[PDB]
Amino acid sequence: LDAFQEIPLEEYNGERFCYGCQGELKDQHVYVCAVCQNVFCVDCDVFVHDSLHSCPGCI
Ligand SMILES: [Zn+2]
Ligand SMILES: [Zn+2]
Repeated sequence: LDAFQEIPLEEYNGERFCYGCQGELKDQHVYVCAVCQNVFCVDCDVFVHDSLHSCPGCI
């Protein structure tokens, strides 16, 4: 894993779930933050905006 990609579920062959839900990436894409733990959901890119930080994992 490297810089942010939305990887098709098809290609990825890898870590399945976003760290935030401890739930699954699966709705459409695979997301990564190489910066931080590096796997996301679509819920998860949004996760931060009110409740957290600019990114979730980054702290
Ligand atoms: Zn999630
Ligand atoms: Zn991050």
